[PDB]
Amino acid sequence: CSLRHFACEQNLLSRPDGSASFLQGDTSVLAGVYGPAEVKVSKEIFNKATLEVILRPKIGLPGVAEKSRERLIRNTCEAVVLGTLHPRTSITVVLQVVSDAGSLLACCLNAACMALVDAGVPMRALFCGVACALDSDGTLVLDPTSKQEKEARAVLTFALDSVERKLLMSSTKGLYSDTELQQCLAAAQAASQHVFRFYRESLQRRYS
Amino acid sequence: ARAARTVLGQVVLPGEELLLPESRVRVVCGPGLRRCGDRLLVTKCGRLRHKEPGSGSGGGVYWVDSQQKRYVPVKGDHVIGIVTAKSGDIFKVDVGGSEPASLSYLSFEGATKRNRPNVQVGDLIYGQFVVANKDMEPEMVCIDSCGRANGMGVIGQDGLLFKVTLGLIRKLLAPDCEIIQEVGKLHPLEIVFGMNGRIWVKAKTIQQTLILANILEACEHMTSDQRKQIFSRLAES
Amino acid sequence: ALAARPSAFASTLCLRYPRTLDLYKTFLYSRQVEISPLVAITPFDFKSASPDDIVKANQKKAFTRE
Amino acid sequence: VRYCIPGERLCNLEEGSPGSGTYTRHGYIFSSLAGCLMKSSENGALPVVSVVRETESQLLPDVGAIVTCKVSSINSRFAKVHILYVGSMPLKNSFRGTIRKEDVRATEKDKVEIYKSFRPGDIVLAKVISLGDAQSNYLLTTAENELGVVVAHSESGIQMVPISWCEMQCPKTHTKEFRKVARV
Amino acid sequence: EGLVVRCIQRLAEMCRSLRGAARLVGEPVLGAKMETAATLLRRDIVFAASLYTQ
Repeated sequence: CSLRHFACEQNLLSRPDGSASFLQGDTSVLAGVYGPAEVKVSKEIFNKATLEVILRPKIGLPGVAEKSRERLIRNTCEAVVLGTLHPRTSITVVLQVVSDAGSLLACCLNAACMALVDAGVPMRALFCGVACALDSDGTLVLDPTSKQEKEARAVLTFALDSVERKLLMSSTKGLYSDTELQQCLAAAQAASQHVFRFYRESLQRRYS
Repeated sequence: ARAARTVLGQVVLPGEELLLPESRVRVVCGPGLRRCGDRLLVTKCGRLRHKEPGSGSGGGVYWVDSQQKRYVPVKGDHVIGIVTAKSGDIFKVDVGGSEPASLSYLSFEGATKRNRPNVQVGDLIYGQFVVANKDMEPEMVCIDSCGRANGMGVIGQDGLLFKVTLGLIRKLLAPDCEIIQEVGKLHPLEIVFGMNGRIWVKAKTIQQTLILANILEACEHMTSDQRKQIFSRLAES
Repeated sequence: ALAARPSAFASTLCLRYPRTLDLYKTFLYSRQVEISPLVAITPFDFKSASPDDIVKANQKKAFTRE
Repeated sequence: VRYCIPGERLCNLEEGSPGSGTYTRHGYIFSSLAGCLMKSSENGALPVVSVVRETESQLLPDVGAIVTCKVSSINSRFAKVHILYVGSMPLKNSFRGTIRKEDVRATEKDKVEIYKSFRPGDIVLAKVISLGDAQSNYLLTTAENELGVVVAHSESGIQMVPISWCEMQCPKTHTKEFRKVARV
Repeated sequence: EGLVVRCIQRLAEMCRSLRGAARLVGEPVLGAKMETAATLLRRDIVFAASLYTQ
C-alpha cells in the first residue's frame, strides 16, 4: 500500500475569492469558493449561514448520482465550518471534474478542503479523503485506480477529521464483512497522517 | 498542545490549540482565534502575532494575519464604497460585504433640510463606520468625530480605482513601511487607502497611473533589497 | 344504501400508534455518556413610571399649553 | 351531546339566533362546521346557537387579535417577524408580519429607534391591526403597555430577565442591553 | 447687498418655472440650460435665513 504522486496549486483564478486545484496522480479536480455574501431572502437562516454545493462532471449532464454525491459533500463541510459567526449570508462550493482516473470523491473532498482553507473561512477542524479497495481475496490497496476498481469486489471511501481522526462521511460499494471494514478504517486512519503532513508543508511553503 | 509566547511568528493551522500564559487573563482573542476554557483555538490559517505597546500592562492582543479577499466590516474602519441607490432620505452604498451600508443626507458637512449635498448613483465615497455589529446593516458617517470633514465625503475626479487583497492594504498601513516613499520617488502620487480592499491613485500622466496601478498590486510579494532596487531600476526607463 | 365491513388493506392503513423493567441494555444513558449568580431584582414590577402613561396623563391633566 | 356536519336544520329564527360559524337561509338555521352543538343561554333567553370544533389546528388572523411571534430580521424602519401562536394555541405553519416604525410605543411618536427595540431571535406579544398589502401582509402593532418582547435571549444562550421598562441585564456577565419590555 | 439676495430668490423661481414650460413644449435644449442655471445659482449664503433654523 502506497499513496501515489500528489500535487496541488493555489490561487489559480482571479475572479473567485479562493481557488485550489488538487490532482492526485492522474485524476484531478478544480474548485473555487466565494466568501460570505448576500443570500436570497427565501433561503436565508438566522444564527447560521447556508452551504451550497454543486458538482459538474466532464462528460454529460448531472443526474441523480451527482446530487446524491453532492449531499454527502455538503453535509461533510457543514460539520467543520463555524457558520454561527456569519448569519444571514451564503457560502457556496463548486467542484469541476477535469480528469478521472479512480478515487474521485477523495480528491474532491481534498479539493474542497483546500479551497475552503484558501478562501479564509472559519473552520473547526480539517478533513481528508481516503479510499480503500480490497481485491477478490482480501489484499488491501490504498488509493486505487479504475483498473483495480473494476476488478475489485468492494470499494470504500472515508472522510476523516484532523483532530482525533474520527469518521465523518462513509460511502461504500460492494459487499463485505465487518472485520475488513475495521481493517480498512484503520488503514485510512494510518493514511490520513501523511495527507495532513502534505497540508502543513503546503501552507508552510505558501507563507515563505 | 504548545504554549503561547513561544510560537510567535509561526504558521498555524485550523484546529490547533495553544496555551496562553498561566491566573486567567482578560486578553481578548482576535479575528482568527476563539477562546475556549483556559486555551485558545485556531480557526484561520496565518501567523501568530502579539502587540503590547511599551509597558508591562495590557497591553496585548492575540490575532493571526492571513491573506484573503472577502471583506467583513469592522467598526471604526475607513472604508471606500460606491453609491447604488437614493431611496428615501438615505444613501445606500456598496462597500463589498454581505449587506449595503446606509448614509444620511445630513451626515455630510453643513447639510440641512434645504442645502442637501449632490450625490449621484455610482459614485465613490471616503468615510468611516460607526456601527458594524452583526445585527443590522452597517452604517457609516462621513465627516469627523467633532464635525469638520477631514478629507472625507465624495472623492475622486481624475484618477483610477482598482482593487487589491487585504494583505497589501495591511502591509502598506504600517509605521515602518518604506514602500510609498520609494514608489513616490519615481512617480509623484497621492493615495487614499481603504480597508475594504480598494485603492485610489492619481499620477500625472495616464501612462504613469496605469504603471502604478499594475506595479502596486505586486508589492505584497517580491521582497525588498536583492529584488526591489533592481526591479525599480528596470522599470525606471 | 348499506354500508360495509372493512378488509385487510384498510384495517392496516388505519392504525393508531399511541417502566416495565429493562431490556436493550447497551442503550441506556448512564452507560453511553460553580454558579454564584448574584441575581438582580428578579422581575421589574412596573410599580414605576411607564412613560407612555406618563406623557398621556401629563398632557391631558396639564391642558395648559403655555 | 350531538355533533354536526356542515349543513342541517338546527332552529328557527324565532327559536334562537345564529352564532359563530353558522349561516341561515329561508327562516332556518344551518350548520357550517363539524364541531359540537353549543347553545349559549347567556341572559335574556333565545340562546345564540353556535357550533365549535374546540380543537383548532389552524386559525386565520383577524383585524384585532393577540399573537405570539418571533423576530427574523430587523431594519432601520421595520422588523419582519413570523407569527407563531394565535393568542394561546400553537400554529401548524408560520405566517409573516411587519412592525413599522410607528407601532412600537403607545404614542406613535418620533425617535423610537428600531435597532434597540426588537433584536432578532426574541419572542414578542403583539396585536394585528389590518390585513396588509402585498409587501407587508399583517401590519402588527405593539402600541400598548401589555405588548412587547416577553421572553428574550442572551448573547450566548442564557434565558434573559426583565430589569426595567427599557433596559434588561444579563445574569452571568452583568451586561446592559435595550429592549421593549412588556408587563407580565 | 440686502435686495440682491431677494432678487436672486425671485429669479430662481422663474428659472425653476421655465422647466415646466420647456417640458410642456418638448424642447429640452432650453430645459437643459435652465437646469444648469438652477444648479449654478444655489449658494449657501442664500439659505442662511434665520438663527434657529434647525
